[PDB]
Amino acid sequence: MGSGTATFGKRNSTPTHIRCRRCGRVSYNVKKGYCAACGFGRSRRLRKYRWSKKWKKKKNAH
Amino acid sequence: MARNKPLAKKLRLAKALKQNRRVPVWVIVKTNRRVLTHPKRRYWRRTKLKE
Amino acid sequence: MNTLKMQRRIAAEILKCGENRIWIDPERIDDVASAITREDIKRLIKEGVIKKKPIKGQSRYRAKIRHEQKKKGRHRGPGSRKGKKTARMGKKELWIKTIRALRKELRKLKAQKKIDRKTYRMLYIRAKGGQFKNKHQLYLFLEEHGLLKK
Amino acid sequence: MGKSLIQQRRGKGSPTFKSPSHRFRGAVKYIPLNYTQEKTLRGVVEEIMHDPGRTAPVARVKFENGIEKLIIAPEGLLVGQEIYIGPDAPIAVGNTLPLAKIPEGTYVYNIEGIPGDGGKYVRAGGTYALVVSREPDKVIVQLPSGELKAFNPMCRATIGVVAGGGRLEKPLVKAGKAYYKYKARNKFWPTPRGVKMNAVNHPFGGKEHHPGKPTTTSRRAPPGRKVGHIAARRTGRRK
Amino acid sequence: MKPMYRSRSWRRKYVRTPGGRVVIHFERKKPKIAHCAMCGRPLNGIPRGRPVEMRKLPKTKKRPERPMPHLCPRCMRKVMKEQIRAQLS
RNA sequence: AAAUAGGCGGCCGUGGACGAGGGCUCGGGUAGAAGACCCGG
RNA sequence: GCAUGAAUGGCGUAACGAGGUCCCCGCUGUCCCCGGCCGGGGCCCGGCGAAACCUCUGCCUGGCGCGCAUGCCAGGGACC
RNA sequence: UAAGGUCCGGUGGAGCCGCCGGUAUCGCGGAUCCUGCCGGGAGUAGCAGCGUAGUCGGGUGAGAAUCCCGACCGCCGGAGGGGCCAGGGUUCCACGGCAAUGGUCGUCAGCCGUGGGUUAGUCGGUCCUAACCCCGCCCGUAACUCGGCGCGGGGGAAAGGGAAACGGGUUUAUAUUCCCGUACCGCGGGGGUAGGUGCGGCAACGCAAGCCCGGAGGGUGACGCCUCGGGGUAGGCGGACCGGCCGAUGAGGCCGGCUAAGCGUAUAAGCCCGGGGAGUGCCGUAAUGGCGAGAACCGGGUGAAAGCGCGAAUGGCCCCCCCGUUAGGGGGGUUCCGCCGAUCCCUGGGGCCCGUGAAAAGCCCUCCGGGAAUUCCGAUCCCCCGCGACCGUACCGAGAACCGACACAGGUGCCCCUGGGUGAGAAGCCUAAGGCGUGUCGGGGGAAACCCGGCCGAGGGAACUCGGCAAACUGGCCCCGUAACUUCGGGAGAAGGGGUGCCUGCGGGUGCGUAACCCGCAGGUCGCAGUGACUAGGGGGGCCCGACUGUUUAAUAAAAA
RNA sequence: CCCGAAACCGGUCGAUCUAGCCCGGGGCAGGGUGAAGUCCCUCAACCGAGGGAUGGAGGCCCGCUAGGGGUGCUGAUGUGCAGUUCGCUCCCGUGACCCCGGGCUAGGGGUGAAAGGCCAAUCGAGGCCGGAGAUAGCUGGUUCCCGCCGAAUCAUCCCG
RNA sequence: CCGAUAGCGAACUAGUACCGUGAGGGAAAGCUGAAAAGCACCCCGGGAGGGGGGUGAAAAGAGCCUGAAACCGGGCGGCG
RNA sequence: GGACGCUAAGCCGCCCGGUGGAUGGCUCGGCUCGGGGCGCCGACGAAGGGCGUGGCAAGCUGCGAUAAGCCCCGGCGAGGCGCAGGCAGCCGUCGAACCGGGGAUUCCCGAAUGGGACCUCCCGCGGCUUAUGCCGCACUCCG
Repeated sequence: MGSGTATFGKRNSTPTHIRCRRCGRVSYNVKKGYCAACGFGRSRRLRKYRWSKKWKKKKNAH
Repeated sequence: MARNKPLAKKLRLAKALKQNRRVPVWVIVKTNRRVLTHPKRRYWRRTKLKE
Repeated sequence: MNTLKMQRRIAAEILKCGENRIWIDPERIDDVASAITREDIKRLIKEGVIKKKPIKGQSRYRAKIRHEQKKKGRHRGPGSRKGKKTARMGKKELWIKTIRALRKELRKLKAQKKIDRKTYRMLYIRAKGGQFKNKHQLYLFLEEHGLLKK
Repeated sequence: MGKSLIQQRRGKGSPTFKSPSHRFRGAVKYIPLNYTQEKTLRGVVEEIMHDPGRTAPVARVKFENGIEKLIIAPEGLLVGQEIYIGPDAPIAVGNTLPLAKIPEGTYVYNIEGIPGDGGKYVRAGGTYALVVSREPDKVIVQLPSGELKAFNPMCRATIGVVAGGGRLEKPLVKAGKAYYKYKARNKFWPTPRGVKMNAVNHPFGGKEHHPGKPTTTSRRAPPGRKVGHIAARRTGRRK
Repeated sequence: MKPMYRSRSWRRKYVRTPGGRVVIHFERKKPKIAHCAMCGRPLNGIPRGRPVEMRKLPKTKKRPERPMPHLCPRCMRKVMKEQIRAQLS
């Protein structure tokens, strides 16, 4: 679409995800059951990647 | 309501409440020159705030 | 801090009145400033320092005069009104009145025994079709038929 | 080039092209838990109901095993009818028996495809099959199409016609009322014409009027090229 | 409140207080019928009111004397008429 | 302000002495966007 | 018919239209031909305070020149 | 020549060179270069435009046009106001401040600082199931945090369903909760009694409401649309009375006069029951219509709100007269009579249909009744003892607390749809209740030119212009009258004509006894003008296209698509 | 030597923007017109004819009700009040209507009453990171002095 | 080998502040003096600011070692 | 007529004060290399994360409601109480601070595992005891 979108919707209001407790990010999806910052509610592993994208952020965060 | 604050979230909010205080006097004497007040002071109109 | 807009707001809930109506003697603003309690405010109400003007309506005199005309069928007209058909009372609303009495009339005439069993059928079937307007009109139509005396 | 088309979306399970299955309450089986044979089973017409999902009349039948299941309603049905199943059922309207016991020349519906599955053919409202010919080898039945199919006489079927008709296809009148039918079913509607949909969306058309390729398409062509007249043997009706 | 929508269990009437302030108040269920479901007549005699309230309100307005209260008296006049017909023959 | 910067008449001088013209002031405009202009005091 | 034509629908059509085109009547400062009034500004004052962009200059006329110049060249005007 | 070096004087107050041989993240004028700092523009524009608010005394203070108090005047007025859903998170409240923040201003404040405020068996969340989702097991895939089937289990509604609570008081800030009154849910005990393992009435049916583990079954929970009529009362307004206030004239107005949730006793048209038996077949509604599976006509029974009492002479309003500088208080009286009109709330018919209209928790009955088995049993009937594992409650909810970086005129749901006049309106305008003057800069100037909204213009009547674009005009309402064409519906409010104020006397209609209303008529009569303001369509035909209603390039294109 | 653009491919993240579908709910003052059905009255032996009532339909009309859309002025604004605003005007306002909350559909895929429109200020194929310092015959730029010699802008081939 | 507009993004409460639905993206901020002796007491100032006086050096008096240029004010010398 | 008789505003250079943060010296940090070590741990409930905790605590650091800590041993041993050089106050020289090994407690969340869940909460067994205290248990192998 077309620039000028920010007066139309009172959005963000009520989320579409919530505060995790495996990482505390605001991505534990209440309409599924999946964490998209580290995996939880569908998973017993943390995400395992050699990108690094996550692994690096996490180490610095830790 | 506002909906809604579970038991742990009142604790978090409470941590957040503490930070919005200026640094007390006794610290600055103890350091012996000086510690500036330093941004963790909270507003309520201007504060939108990821979790 | 030297509000005093709050002091008024409290006196006003106790008096169960609006804030804008509470009157403070300008000479005794100093006495209301020192009072920081409801119990202090309640004393000041008794002393007259802090007072109530009660809530006020508006006058209906001029409405009473138009209404007096309007009840007599005067001060009206088709140049006096912007309402449409329903203001007049539309075709149902009138008819719902007329039939509901008309049936009571026929019933009255049966217990008076001014109509035999033979008349009744005709009167009922006639009543349904909107012949009458009403009290006068039933009286004329029956009299005419001359079955008021059978 | 182009993307998946309108039929290709349907198969995916897409929700615009998926039937509702919770305002639906249909299906008919004659209880194949006790096979085609065995008289053990009778029921009572409990009700004549509307089935919301087939938008058709249906009959509720209450079995003596104590099980409630639908059987597709006959014409002339009236509550308190007895339906019987087994070969020991009398030949009567709304009674169900195997083909062999059924004489030729009589209107029939709800015939089994493969013996013991409660019908796989003729389950439509107001539509009925006619028993033309009968042989103990194979029993030939005349379908709603007009095509004579051979069936094994161990298959169950019921005597009568199916109720209603003129009520499963009657004039749509206007767009509002037409719309109400497509919620009762699942068909993609309103749908525009391909001819002025782009050559990205649809193989035919451009922006202007003009086709792009001819309508009748090869049968051995891949998916995503079944547009126009699909598997046609001839086209049109005038020179 | 949580709903203010007008509803079938949140329909509301204005009520006076003692002081004559008048506050709006919430209602829940208002009388519903109880049906025979074996004839077009409801079962005569049986209270209307909310169905769970009926535990702790007469279970005896709910049993006029007769073995099954869930068959209407006219509907039971039929039902005897069969069992005895069956029995005579 | 025509640098050929003109003419005539009158008035004037002569942080730390004295002080002619002139404005600001006031009351109004024939005047007037600010200012100016003009007149009375 | 430069270069129409039957469902890559033709012809026509009541009713309908913030659709395109044209004509009339009424009406009217749109115009001949302009003026006055009303409110917010303008202008002035106190306080509050940016931006675009920024080699430099009081120019004009011709000629020249990458052929469309303040500055070269020859004229002309010039108190700030 | 130079790249570059050296010396002196001031500053500075601890490190620093030369020479030779090595080494490279080694020398800047430009990159619409990157970064920091700073000037011009300027003290200009902006702090005016939208429905446009302050002004005079007085208080405080270092300082007052915009802080507060008093008076006066506005704006908003079914909605720039009140309560809430989302969100925010302390913005709430209190006290002290003005460097910072508020489009100016500041002693003020949501800014700065520091304390303090949200207290729940009976409200809701939790719970139920819905659309629908996820997990384990099987299996697949080389494999997976991937994938769905077939089984098994869980989850899933802060606007659906649900066993169940109101009123008063108090606080600076809190309350359906704390406190006070009254009421009450569910389970577990006890003490009685219906229970003679239920008593009565010809009957419909009445209940101090059926002993009984188990499993089964059967009803109710439980659902789309739109008319018309029946009923309920919060509640809208006049008269009279009692106080209070306002008051040229002493008149008329305004204002307070109140009864909750919980219960008891009474509801009543549907719906059952008897009598009777439907005579040209009768009777009715607003209507469609009912009837031998029961008419006309007579009685009963039975299931909405309502009334009254309990609740409660309290309690709660409204004033008046005494104490009292004052703390802290005392005493009274009024607390009423009507009639009449609706939002809403519940109850009957009726039309509608190829959408024909979720489930469960929960209840109630019934079949069987284990056992105890009449020394029986039980407690839905009472009264009595004990309890409610858990989370929330502050404030705003918006032309400054949401969200748009922002105090950005934006733009987002519900309820207030019972305020008066007005009128067909949940309409306009005016005026209230209620809210605000932070729709956050002011003061001045014959105030010129010119611009943005906006008013009036003679004579002419589109000459202007692509084009009457833009504006003008009709106008509200009631009657009369209406053409071409036509799918007979429509075209149609075609076109075009006429009336409309106010006062005084009557009639019809509804009612009830002249109270409360609605709709017409006649006479008198003023102005330039009676929809006088506000509100408020110019009309007609021909041609082309697409039948229509709908939809499209959110944000140049709303169309012949 | 340094910088500078449009991209391609792999794996991730997004339907709080917006499209459509499902599920449970909400909202629409007031009026006109008056269908079908049905009755009555008059007139006619009947056939019917006329009037009146009753009844309320329509993807109907009117409307500052609430709400939705957004046509013209090519106005005001256009370093804005505003990264889409203001006023007036216009269309719709019981409907193929609007609207809330839950859930569902994801990248050569969806969704689309069909504009190549839309899918979180990005769509003729989304964003993120990795490959990666991609490649250029193409633009810009590349820093201290001095001394000596001092040009060619012609010729052949080449998807040049 | 580099040295605080460099070397890790980060020498100093740093992957912190902060932004974004999320994935993910991401800064700046080093130095008193030997010892704090970090300014008693006094005049003025509404004044907590600043100024006068007393402060070993204060031109070390509070992100205070050193203290460049652009730039601003006044003045001097020349021009006008 | 020429003369400095008064030439304002302003232009240019320099000077003085301010602004500014460049510059030099300074560096408890990076960066690279060489050598050695570390070389696994966890349902016997890990790592990671959250929220509290100090006299005053805003962050960091350390700990777990035994909360900038507790105990034991050996070693060094005469002042300490983290970053932080304030006051109050606290403890040791009759053995602290500190270092090494070992132990106690080690909240909630998290593989997290009984279930659900915005980092919280509720429960069904069995041991246990005054007892709810308190201890063990209910995902998947092998006996």
